[PDB]
Amino acid sequence: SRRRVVITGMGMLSPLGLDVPSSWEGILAGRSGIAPIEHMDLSAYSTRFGGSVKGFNVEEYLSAKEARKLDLFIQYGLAASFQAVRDSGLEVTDANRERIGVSMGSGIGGLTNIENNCRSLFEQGPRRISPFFVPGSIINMVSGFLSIHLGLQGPNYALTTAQTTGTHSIGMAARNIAYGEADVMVAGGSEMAACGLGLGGFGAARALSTRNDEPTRASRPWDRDRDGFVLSDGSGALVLEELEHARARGARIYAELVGFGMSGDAFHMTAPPEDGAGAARCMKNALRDAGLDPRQVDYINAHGTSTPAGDIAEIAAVKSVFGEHAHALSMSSTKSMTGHLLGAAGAVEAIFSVLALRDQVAPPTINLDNPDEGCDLDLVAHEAKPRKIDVALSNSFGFGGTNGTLVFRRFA
Amino acid sequence: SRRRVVITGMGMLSPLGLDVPSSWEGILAGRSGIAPIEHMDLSAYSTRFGGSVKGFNVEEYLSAKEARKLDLFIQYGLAASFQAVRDSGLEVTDANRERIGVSMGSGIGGLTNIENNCRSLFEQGPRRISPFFVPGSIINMVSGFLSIHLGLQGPNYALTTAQTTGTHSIGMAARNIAYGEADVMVAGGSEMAACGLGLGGFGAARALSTRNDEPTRASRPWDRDRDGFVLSDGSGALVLEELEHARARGARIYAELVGFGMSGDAFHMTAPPEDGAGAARCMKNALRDAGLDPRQVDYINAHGTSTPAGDIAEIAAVKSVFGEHAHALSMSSTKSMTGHLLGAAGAVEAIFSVLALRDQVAPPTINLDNPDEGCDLDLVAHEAKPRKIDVALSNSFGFGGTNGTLVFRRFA
Ligand SMILES: C[C@H](N)C(=O)Nc1cc(C(F)(F)F)n[nH]1
Repeated sequence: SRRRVVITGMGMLSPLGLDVPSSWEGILAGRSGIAPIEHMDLSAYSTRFGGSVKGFNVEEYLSAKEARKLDLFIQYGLAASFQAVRDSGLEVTDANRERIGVSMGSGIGGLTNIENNCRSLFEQGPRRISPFFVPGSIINMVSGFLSIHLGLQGPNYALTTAQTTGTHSIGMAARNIAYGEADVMVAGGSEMAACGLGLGGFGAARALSTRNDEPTRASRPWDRDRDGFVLSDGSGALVLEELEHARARGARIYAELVGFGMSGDAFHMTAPPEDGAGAARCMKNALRDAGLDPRQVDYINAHGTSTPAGDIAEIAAVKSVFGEHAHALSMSSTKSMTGHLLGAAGAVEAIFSVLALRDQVAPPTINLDNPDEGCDLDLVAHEAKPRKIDVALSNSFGFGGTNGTLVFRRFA
Repeated sequence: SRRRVVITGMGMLSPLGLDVPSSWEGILAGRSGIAPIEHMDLSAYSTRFGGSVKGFNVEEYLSAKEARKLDLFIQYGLAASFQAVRDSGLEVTDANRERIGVSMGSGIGGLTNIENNCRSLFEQGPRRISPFFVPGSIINMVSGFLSIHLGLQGPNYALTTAQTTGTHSIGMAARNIAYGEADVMVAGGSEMAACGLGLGGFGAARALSTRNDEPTRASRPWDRDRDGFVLSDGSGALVLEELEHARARGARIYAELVGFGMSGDAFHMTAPPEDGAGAARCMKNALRDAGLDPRQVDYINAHGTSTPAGDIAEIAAVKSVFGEHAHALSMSSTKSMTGHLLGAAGAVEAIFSVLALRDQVAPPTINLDNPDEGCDLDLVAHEAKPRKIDVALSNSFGFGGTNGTLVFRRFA
């Protein structure tokens, strides 16, 4: 048998806000966090906008000196992680520190730092590279710095599954607890890829929306005029906790994590199969893992990236899995508002799925002005929809055909 | 309930050879794979040598058309993966492809490609960034491309835990199989960090040996004249398989994976604690996972990086875990010959540990002329030691205080 896993703490930086409740208030108001990117010359670039974190103050978390050692994606991951641990109320002690671990990941990691050190190297040679270049840029340093700061001695690792990272991180941390390898895990992801290399790299693949004139309308999942994803920054962290451990200390429980699915498309490096066969297998695996019938699902937080092929693949996958129930559930893309946080997408979207359960409301897909051919599901166009939600899924489908699905259920 | 996991296939690129047998022949012969680096001009750098893969032919494995899109760390990881799958004898079918996954990780990933594209961006503009920059550089694309080429539809992910990556990848892939999430996993790691930013960044930390005038003697684990690690390139991959699945198809079984441990030091971003407390916690976790008496351990493939603090921490940890038995087991660092393959170190060293079991021989720690204060175990100085090996342990320790231990034993 397996132990039950609940969510007792959440933390976030997003284009909508510097914490969970501010972000969530924006989500339910249909607000966009997308704007032209500042303090960066994007003249030569085909995309000049994205989802930036606005007004982040790292000195609320770290000394200026410890912050100078760390790439922005690590700063953002630590901010979300500290928020989540605070929100959980957990007290770390010599009696439990070997049972508390971390799995905070990233899709792309320390591009900003790599960029800034390339500048030093090309202009002046290697002797100007920062001594902290390597430890301050590598993806496992959110887990690393968090464990050092809070004295966590439990499983310490980091996933990097591109746009699926935050979903896999949470799911695998839930397995650690379910199978008795930990009692508490801090899990999620962070990303800051708004650099020449990120906007330039995705731009060279022509993967991004180029709707420079109306950035807030760029991210329009399932709309017939969508023209690719919107690049966004931030972080999400959850405190996962074994149920008896949470009840023993009187934790506030937001929701239960009942299912995790993984699959590989084995199809293409960047594009999903048109029928979303891999996304369907992954959702079916997550529902089997939860012991739930597709008919019990009420709300899906889609991957919903605003790419032509990805959005239509998800509709096909949901129709395949859910059959006569596919129209009864609500499915929305919060990427319509936040843009695509890449490795942090699944982390912030797990939090939005948990809050959909808490508040009994489906967040909107904004900009869904003209649903495309066959996009005839309840996609919660334009405005939040209060409804019964007992079971919420969150899907991530990333480069390499790597899929993840989380299943959350109301706890009582 | 938890299933047993065996090793049925192995694959490798190392500084000693373009496959497993050639690498292992070098290991048992005490041969060094370390030499001045030829692929770039390092005259401005404090370290100008390392463990390169010599004469790698990507067209043994991939079309030159596909190879051109991929960073060397991806090409190396695919080469080792393909070798391991071929060595396993496994045939991928519609009946089993959903039950076969992949977890190939990296510590740093596509730093050469990112550097080269940063040079394009800075010198020429964003329009000269490769369209393949993201899928050809990000760490999950070994798992991704391997799944696409072989049709693996099982769990598809990647770890990035710095110098612990290969050990974590193999251990977690074993748990996937143990817990029923997959019947087969291809797991390991790959690394090619020998670019300006890699050698420059580890050089800026003063972490690397600077023995430029005698590179084969630079890597000298536990030697009083050691002065840091040697940077090395390559890949290890193993096919892990559920025992009854292997038995049912008449697989050749090299060894059984009986134990996996993780722990966090929670001490320092880069420095190991002198007392090796986290490494000891990790080994004890792994031995308890394997249901072993510590006296059963015959051979330890150490992390053995040739750093002052790391090498002595490992002696302290082994003495703390094994007590008087610390004097009966054999422990060696194959990094004395291969150098430090970073995220691939744990993968090649797991293969060396399995071959120690197959051949009943402890590989040497070459260059151990003058063991340092307290370094008074059997460290297999200079020459391979034939001996009884029923149980072999492979340790890895990384930045962020992240520790992993694998326990292998003979299978009859
Ligand atoms: C004393 C040390 N500077 C520290 O920050 N402790 C700390 C932070 C947190 C939380 F909840 F934010 F994660 N708990 N405990």
